[PDB]
Amino acid sequence: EVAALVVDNGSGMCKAGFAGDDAPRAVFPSIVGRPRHQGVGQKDSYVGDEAQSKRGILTLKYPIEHGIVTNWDDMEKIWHHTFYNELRVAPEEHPVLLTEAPLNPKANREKMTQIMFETFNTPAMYVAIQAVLSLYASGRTTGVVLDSGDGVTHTVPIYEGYALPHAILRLDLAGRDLTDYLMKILTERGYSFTTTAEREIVRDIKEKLCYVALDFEQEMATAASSSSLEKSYELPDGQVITVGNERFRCPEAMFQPSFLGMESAGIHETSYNSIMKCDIDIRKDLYANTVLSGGTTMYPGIADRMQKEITALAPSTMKIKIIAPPERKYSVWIGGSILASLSTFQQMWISKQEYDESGPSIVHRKCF
Amino acid sequence: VEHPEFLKAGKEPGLQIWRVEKFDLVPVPTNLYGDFFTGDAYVILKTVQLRNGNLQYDLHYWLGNECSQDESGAAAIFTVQLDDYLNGRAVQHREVQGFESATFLGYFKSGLKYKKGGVASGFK
Ligand SMILES: Nc1ncnc2c1ncn2[C@@H]1O[C@H](COP(=O)(O)OP(=O)(O)OP(=O)(O)O)[C@@H](O)[C@H]1O
Ligand SMILES: [Ca+2]
Ligand SMILES: [Mg+2]
Repeated sequence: EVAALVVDNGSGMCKAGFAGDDAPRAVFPSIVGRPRHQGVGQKDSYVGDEAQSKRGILTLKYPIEHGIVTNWDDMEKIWHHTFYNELRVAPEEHPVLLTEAPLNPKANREKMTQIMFETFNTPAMYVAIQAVLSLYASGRTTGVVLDSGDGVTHTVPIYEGYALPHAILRLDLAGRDLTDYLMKILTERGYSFTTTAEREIVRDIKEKLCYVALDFEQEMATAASSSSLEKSYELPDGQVITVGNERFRCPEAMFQPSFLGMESAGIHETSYNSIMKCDIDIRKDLYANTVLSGGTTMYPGIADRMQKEITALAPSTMKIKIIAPPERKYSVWIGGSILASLSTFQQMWISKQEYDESGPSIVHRKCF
Repeated sequence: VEHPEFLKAGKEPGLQIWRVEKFDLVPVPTNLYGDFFTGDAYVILKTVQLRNGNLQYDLHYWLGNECSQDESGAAAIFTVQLDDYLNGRAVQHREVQGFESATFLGYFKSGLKYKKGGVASGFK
């Protein structure tokens, strides 16, 4: 009958679509662009791809930082655009499932709820934790999800369907940081990538040529002795550059945050640390179900490296299993699509009547 | 949850098996218990009577080697929902084809069987 919408608001990319579809229909930058100056660039503002393209006359703003909404005026713009321009629906006709970052502030959960009902007049809505949706998408109720996107990286242990908040940890290093780092080390070869179009080239190099070394220091030596690891990348004009040990040095930063000057533990240690904060009786299950999600976990070789690193930290008895689905850039969204599609989800939604009865605080009792 | 099948779940000692069919929990005919389609996902509830009077619960979601993402995802979620419905008294078990626990295999006195096929995914 009635079709639910699923929206995953990332710090970098928004994924939106219809519950029941196996993939989001709209994937676009989480940006709002407003007139750069105040003179004569037609509308009042732009969102997504159009904003990024018209950046020459706009000043771009990112409403979501570290997965948390920091500008509600701009977030509304993004949601308005999602409904009317990207999905082409009348929001008042569809239940809406929205995702949130682990440990999303209580006040933000209420605000998201208020906006949906009061601004967009949704007949029903729900807020789900991103990590949990990714676990469900992998067909599990227990595991530790390592979600790394554009904002920050989170390790979220989940037991029998529910996250364990006390054990959620984080590494404040993610996709943008790695693009920035690649931009930098590439200059050490004699390349300058400072403009937006240039940062886009770097991001593409990161996404297409980078990989995680099983043994870094050995990968480094391999490179210092041979041109075996070197690739060549053809720039948009025709200019060709050669990418060398930057291919594995860039993602290495995830394991060695000191590369970016951080004194934080790498993702393997953060995962192990989260598991160790959980009841000893469920740790075996967590070690055997470490699930990777998010665009920044897409580097080839990352699962083999995570298996090797976590195996070195955990007792030799523990069976270590890293689950890295090919579709993990959309795992959160897919999980949402499945959840909102279930016949048993009807009573889970916060309805218009419920919102009208308790107000935004209803979210703390319906979505936990 | 007001699902008819949830109302039937865990009322008395025994074994109950449902199959995920296009985002819904559909009961499996008792005559077919133990015959698992490898292209499907199932939810199994084993209710054991306790001396105190209340029932013991073990929920197993079985995943066929060829079941689609929506089927295995739904099976996992229905399992959490049934546990919740049963006041969190169920121990949940993920059972993958070819790697099922001894406890689970033991539910089928005759020995469980795998058969290729099943229902199509509920996506797109
Ligand atoms: N193949 C790839 N290899 C490496 N990085 C990739 C790849 N594909 C996408 N990315 C990176 O993933 C990031 C975007 O990921 P994602 O969509 O998961 O984040 P987000 O939802 O917007 O962020 P967050 O969850 O922090 O809010 C960008 O930094 C992008 O460059
Ligand atoms: Ca099937
Ligand atoms: Mg994300």
